[PDB]
Amino acid sequence: QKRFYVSIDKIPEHVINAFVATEDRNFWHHFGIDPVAIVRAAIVNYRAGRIAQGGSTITQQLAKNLFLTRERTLERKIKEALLAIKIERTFDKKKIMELYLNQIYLGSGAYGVEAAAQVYFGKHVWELSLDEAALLAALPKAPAKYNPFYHPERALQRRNLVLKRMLEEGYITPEQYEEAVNK
Amino acid sequence: QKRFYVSIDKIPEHVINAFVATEDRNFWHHFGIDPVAIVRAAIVNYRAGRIAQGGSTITQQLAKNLFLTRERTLERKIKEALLAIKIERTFDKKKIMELYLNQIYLGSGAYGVEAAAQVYFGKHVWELSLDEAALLAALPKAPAKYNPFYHPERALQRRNLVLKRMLEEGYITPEQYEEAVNK
Repeated sequence: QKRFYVSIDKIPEHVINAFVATEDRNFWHHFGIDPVAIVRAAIVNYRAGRIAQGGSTITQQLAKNLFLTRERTLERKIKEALLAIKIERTFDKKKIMELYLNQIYLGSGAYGVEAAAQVYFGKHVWELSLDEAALLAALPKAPAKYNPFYHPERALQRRNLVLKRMLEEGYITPEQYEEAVNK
Repeated sequence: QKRFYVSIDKIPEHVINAFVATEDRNFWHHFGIDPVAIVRAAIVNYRAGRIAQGGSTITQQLAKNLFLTRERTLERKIKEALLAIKIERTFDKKKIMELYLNQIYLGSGAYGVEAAAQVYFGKHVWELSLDEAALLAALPKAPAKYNPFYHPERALQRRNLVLKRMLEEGYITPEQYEEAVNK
């Protein structure tokens, strides 16, 4: 799971933005933990079926994956929160983004955006289109549930959802959006 | 402490080698933990005053520095060992080396080789000489004890010690060694 690595400079901005708008819209501004995100995850909590948003920042996700074992207790989330905060104090956002983007499991035995660009589109991460970038960003939350190889229904759906988030965040134009959702 | 970052490709091989020969001679071959190193640290333990070598790999050092708090308990060393092993499974050696080399505290408020190349020699890490590289590698174990700014005695000494390790590891030639130790 250390096959393809790619520096952040060789990663399309559509890809980075796709992941940010989908998983941590604030990423560039917080310190490893996102307060508002936890509260916004809490207000869209009981107001959407006592559960919805994630609250977890990209950094917490990176941390989460730095543990050998895979417990999911409370203190675990905390050890990840502390780790994420130290990580934030040690490396800059572009570096954290880079690491996260290269370690993130994206299903079908693919780790990192490069590996995924290959397994899913036979291309290099830097050859990806907006709609291709959007598809990858839709995987992190659940690679097996949204795997385009056997749940293309849910996959395509969550992909167009990523695209809407990007549009709302201003990462893409209405023109580009209409274009992508139809691919 | 996130000021100057420098990709590993812009880092002199004398620098990398200086750190490897001094802190983790096996770095490129182990899996995050170095068994032999712990045993060799143990045999040169009672045979040198019941204590000497370090046993800690570069990866354990990186891990050690990824904790917000700075405890030094037993389980702490273990959490670092597990972390180091997962890190090893996630990123390749050149990447780990890169991260470690950019986070490592080298005294005088300098973090990373770039920051140090400036604070200590007014140069960029890539402009360093063998004897300059050697000096930095001599800092990690104790920046205040070996700080060239006020312990130039101990500093110069441990610097020539790094140079000997490099020579023994074959990273430099006898010619280069004699040259450097006299700078």
